[PDB]
Amino acid sequence: SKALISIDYTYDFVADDGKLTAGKPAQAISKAIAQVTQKAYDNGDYIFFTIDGHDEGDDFHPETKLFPPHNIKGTSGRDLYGALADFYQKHENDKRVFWMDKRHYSAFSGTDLDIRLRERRVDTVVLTGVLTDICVLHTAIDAYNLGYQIEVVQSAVASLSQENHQFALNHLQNVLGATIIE
Amino acid sequence: SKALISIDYTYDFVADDGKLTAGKPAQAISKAIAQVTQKAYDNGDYIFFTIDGHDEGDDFHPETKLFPPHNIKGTSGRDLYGALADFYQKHENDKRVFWMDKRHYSAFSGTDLDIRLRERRVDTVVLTGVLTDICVLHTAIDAYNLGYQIEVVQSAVASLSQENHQFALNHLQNVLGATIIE
Amino acid sequence: SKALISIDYTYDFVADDGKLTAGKPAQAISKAIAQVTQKAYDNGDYIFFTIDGHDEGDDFHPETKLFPPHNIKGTSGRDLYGALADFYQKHENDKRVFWMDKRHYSAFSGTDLDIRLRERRVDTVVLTGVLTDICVLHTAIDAYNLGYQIEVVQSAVASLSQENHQFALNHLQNVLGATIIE
Amino acid sequence: SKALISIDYTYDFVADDGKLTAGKPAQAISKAIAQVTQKAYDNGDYIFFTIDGHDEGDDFHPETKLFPPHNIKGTSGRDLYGALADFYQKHENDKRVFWMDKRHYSAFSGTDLDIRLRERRVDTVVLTGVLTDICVLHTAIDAYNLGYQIEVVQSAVASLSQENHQFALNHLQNVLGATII
Ligand SMILES: [Zn+2]
Ligand SMILES: [Zn+2]
Ligand SMILES: [Zn+2]
Ligand SMILES: [Zn+2]
Repeated sequence: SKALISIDYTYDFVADDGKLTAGKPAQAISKAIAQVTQKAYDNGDYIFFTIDGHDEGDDFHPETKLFPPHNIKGTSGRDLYGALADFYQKHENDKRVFWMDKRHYSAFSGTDLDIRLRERRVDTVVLTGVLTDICVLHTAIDAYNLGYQIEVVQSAVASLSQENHQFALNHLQNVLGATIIE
Repeated sequence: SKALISIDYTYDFVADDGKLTAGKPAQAISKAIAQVTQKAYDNGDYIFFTIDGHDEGDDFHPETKLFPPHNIKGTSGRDLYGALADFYQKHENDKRVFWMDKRHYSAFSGTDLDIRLRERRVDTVVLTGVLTDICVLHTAIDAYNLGYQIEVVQSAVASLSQENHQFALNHLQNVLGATIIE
Repeated sequence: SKALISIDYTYDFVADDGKLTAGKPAQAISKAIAQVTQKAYDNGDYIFFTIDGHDEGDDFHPETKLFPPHNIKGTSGRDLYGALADFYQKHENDKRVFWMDKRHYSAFSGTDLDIRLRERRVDTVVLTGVLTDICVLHTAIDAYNLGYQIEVVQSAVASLSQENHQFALNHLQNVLGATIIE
Repeated sequence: SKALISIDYTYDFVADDGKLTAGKPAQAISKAIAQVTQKAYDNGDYIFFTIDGHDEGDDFHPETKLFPPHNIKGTSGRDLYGALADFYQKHENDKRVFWMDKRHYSAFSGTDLDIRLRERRVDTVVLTGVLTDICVLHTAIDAYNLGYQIEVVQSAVASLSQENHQFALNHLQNVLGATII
């Protein structure tokens, strides 16, 4: 059917003292992203938490030259932010809810996301999380190239700047043919 | 060695009468993209022309909902614009120069670009062509996910608007770690 | 949606004078492979001819060291063998019939086969052609990893090595879970 | 730059009591596979343990119709067999030693193996583990399609029969251009 992808909504990307935080704009979607995730689950959708994870002793990651350390495996920075954490805790062992560690921006890159979606004959991915113009955008581009229909929940994605958030939404709708949802 | 990728610099994307033309901004790079391509070749680089091609009777293409017909196989719209066309004519049988038809925005999607690059142990791709924020950007994202170093020649890429061009260059540099060459 | 994959059933792989011919065992399937292809087409299936296309000099292709030149681009060696040639000629412009050049053994590698199948929401591939233990096997393994259901038409696949043919059929059924249609 | 791939050498695939065991033929390479892994690591190679792992009750897995439950995550069935287990324990935290869960036969499918190899500019993979004609073979075919040179250590891979072991070795050498070591 459909799969909701919950991209990088962690303490380090959202919290005031997060190591790579997008801050207020990211915090602003905390209630919405939790609500839409529960709704998707209620609707029978599959839910995939696709979460940046960096190993401590890893000097071969391109990001190391680009950003300070963040989302370190084994640390609290990788905790989900807001009520979304309660959803995951409550449904940790549900067959329809998945946690996938990732190391690139796209949720598809180096993961088994496409495999799990194909097993379930999912034709549509619904994207939520941060940042609209980076991990959301890269995930959508890979989804497009893999032939998925794409929906993006506008009230449940966010970027550092409104300008970049807007560029990303326009690209998603007008280049990738995604449906932007409330 | 390096490979220069020449992305979609065709009549339909560049020329005044092109079916999906980016117009003056695309035309403005015509001399530079030809020069940089010849230089790369003189310097020992492989050259890959990666060009949008639509089969006439193809209603399963995702772009059908978005754009009017363009770059139709067998038509003059797929002709290379400017002096670039003479470079290709002269090297049509050169084992170091390639023409690859593509159907998605990224030059890697559904093509054998990665295979040809890996055969040659290419570690760096040099991106040129149009549009900076779409086919160039998608190609760069795939390249990043595939572990290539990325250079982008600022004078030999163009977008529909300066704003989009700038979003893309910033993303290439700050998100993908690409070297912007001026 | 179903798709029938017609793998390398060409003069060089089948004919008495073919450059890498499997010989009588491959010729033995000529009527069957034509009939099953026509039937699949009559049933509404998509038909994909996935055909080795090589360059003589190519020291960058690992395969060049392993086998004599075969299926060279521009040569009669790439002609389809038997009545399959008439089928292709008659449907050369049919939206449901495709010709795809390939350079590796698998029909998926470096091609846009997965993309075309996903556009059509194909869930099952029907494999025919040669050789059972090389191109058919590699194509099947890729199809399995990409989440396709797989059928193999026993009367329409062949190898030179009958030992290897049986190994392949056993592997297809017992490892990949393919349906061997007999 | 070389990487040794250690494919599926677990209790469930190897031990007498393993849930999907290949039994004696797999047990036979226990000393050789541990030894060669240690040597590769000594030569400066990267070491990747690529290990079948099934989520409990996962009915969407294609193997569900093919094989009995095996290599269940969180169970002792996924323990490495023989001295190889001591290697992993001792080198768990070593930057050059990796553990990757996989669900298809190939070590590349749905994993980040290609990404990690590319980061390190590895051009050659050295294949060990079981079974020669299934997980080893599929990994090799993926490696070939991804442009890697391939070596296969004959004394540290094994199949259910010599016939299949030999089919796979011949395929690796003659079809994929692998070097048999
Ligand atoms: Zn990160
Ligand atoms: Zn187009
Ligand atoms: Zn061939
Ligand atoms: Zn298994």
